[PDB]
Amino acid sequence: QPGRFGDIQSRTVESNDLYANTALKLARPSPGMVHVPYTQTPSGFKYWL
Amino acid sequence: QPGRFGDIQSRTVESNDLYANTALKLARPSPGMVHVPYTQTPSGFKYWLKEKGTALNTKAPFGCQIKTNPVRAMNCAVGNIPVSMNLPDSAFTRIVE
Amino acid sequence: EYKTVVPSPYVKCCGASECSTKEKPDYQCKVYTGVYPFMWGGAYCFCDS
Amino acid sequence: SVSQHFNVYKATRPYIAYCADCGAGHSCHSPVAIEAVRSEATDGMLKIQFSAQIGIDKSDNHDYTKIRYADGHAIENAVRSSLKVATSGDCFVHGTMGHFILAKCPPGEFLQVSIQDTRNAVRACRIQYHHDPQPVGREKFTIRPHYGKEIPCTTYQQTTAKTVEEIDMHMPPDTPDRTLLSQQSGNVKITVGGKKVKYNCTCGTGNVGTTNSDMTINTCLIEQCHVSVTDHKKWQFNSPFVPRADEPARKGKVHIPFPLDNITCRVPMAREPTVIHGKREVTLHLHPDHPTLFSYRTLGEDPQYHEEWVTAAV
Amino acid sequence: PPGEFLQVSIQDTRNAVRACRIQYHHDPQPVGREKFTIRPHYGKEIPCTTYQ
Ligand SMILES: *[C@@H]1O[C@H](CO)[C@@H](O[C@@H]2O[C@H](CO)[C@@H](O)[C@H](O)[C@H]2NC(C)=O)[C@H](O)[C@H]1NC(C)=O
Ligand SMILES: *[C@@H]1O[C@H](CO)[C@@H](O[C@@H]2O[C@H](CO)[C@@H](O)[C@H](O)[C@H]2NC(C)=O)[C@H](O)[C@H]1NC(C)=O
Repeated sequence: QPGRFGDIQSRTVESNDLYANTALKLARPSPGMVHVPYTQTPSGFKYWL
Repeated sequence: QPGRFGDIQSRTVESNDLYANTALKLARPSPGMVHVPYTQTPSGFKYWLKEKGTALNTKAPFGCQIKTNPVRAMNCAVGNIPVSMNLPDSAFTRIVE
Repeated sequence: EYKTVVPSPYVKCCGASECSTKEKPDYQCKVYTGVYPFMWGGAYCFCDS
Repeated sequence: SVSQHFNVYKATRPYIAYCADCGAGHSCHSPVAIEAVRSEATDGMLKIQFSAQIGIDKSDNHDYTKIRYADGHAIENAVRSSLKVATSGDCFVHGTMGHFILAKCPPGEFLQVSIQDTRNAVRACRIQYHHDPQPVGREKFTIRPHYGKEIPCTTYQQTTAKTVEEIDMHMPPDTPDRTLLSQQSGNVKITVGGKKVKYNCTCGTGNVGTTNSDMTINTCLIEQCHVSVTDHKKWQFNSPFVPRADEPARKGKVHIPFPLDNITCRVPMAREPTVIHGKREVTLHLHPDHPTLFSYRTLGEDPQYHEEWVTAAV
Repeated sequence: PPGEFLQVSIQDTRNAVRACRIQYHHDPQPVGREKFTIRPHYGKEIPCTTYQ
């Protein structure tokens, strides 16, 4: 679950697969502008720490 | 009263008369100095701005959206409205057809 | 919010000046005796007291 | 014209005023004394008023790289790249005009303004002023975001045109001085120095008056005479630290720059909260980046309102 | 001013910098009963101690 422990999971350190759920959302860019706005819950590992 | 809301009052923004009560007490100047000392209770308007309380915007019942200029409440869901209508004869259809 | 208007003080050497009332909001006037103002050059008036 | 905008300042002159604590915990008669600080702007751009003017040279002419200041009875000159304003760190001077500095500053308790003398000395005046701004909106950010919302908020412009508000100015008084007296055996000599001098004495009779030349009076002592400068053809700000002249009549008014104007200023959008459903309840995980205000209410007959300042994740 | 660490620095003959830094919890409280920051221009005089 996003925001808490185990938001990204991997079977081992060397594994090539990854499971991520952090509620990534994109937003429409502001007028007269070039950028990419995104909102996403902070890392759950730091919150657990 | 000094220190709270209403320390100074005026009938309108452009009025030329003003009522103030803020305890302007003067004090003797210190020896060998050129200055004027005074003790005054701080402005009540800033204090009121500091701890006004909770606004009616986040407290009004029935989901009443409050707006200003003009002061009004929108989408207030209470009660019922009676409706009286007078229809012309051209808006119906005869039984035969 | 209010503002407190204070004009430059009046000093009289070897003389006493009384001040009269005025029609202003919270007008406050006072007179003080026995003062020896100083400045960046030196004394202001002869009269000690 | 910009130079024509200074038509008024031809009639004014700097002054010397009392800093209670002017750098080293000592009282001094500084030429950069602070008078008042105004902070009506919502953005938080302080306007500071001090004795020395900026924009006039000693020859009373426009110049944007030069500051004129009072020193003794004369007007000396200094460079503008030697102006520092600071609350706790180092401040940014957005604009400056005559008797006013328009700056923006970090939080702190005291305010210091300092310039450089013509002898390469440092003159500073420092006072106490609890400055702690909070930006408009419902979040206490510190730096503008690159994606957010525009909210109306009030600021100070750099226009020097006519403004409604005004400052009173009056006629400068006599300035006592003692370095204009010398002893010659049994007589006292006073030097004009180029300025009209008023004298009062007690030795003999008829030794009072005014002069424009070097006078000598016999059988008098230094501690027995008073001399003071009297000409004062210019104007001076009415300040509670300089005595008022004999005339109790106002002499004029002068416009002040940098009016208050309504602009659009930027705030960030807070991160969306995490919603967990339930039986007639919700659970909100809140992950703030700045102190943010969180409120809620119910749309029934009697509402259960609540509001708080969330700071850490909850 | 108030802080946590104190550092003393000088320059060298070759225009190098030589500084050393120690830890010292310093927060001085002025005498009397008011926690002020800058001296006022109208107040009271209180006995107090310093270095001559
Ligand atoms: C010049 O100074 C003399 C004294 O140094 C002043 O004379 C005093 O005047 C006051 C009131 O007029 C008297 O109460 C004193 O007794 C006077 N002193 C003496 C020694 O006679 C005089 O007023 C001053 N004049 C000006 C124009 O400054
Ligand atoms: C911010 O915008 C408001 C909206 O226009 C300004 O308020 C008006 O100001 C004019 C001044 O010419 C008044 O005549 C109007 O009566 C005001 N409107 C209201 C609803 O009060 C306001 O002046 C702007 N802020 C600043 C600093 O100018």
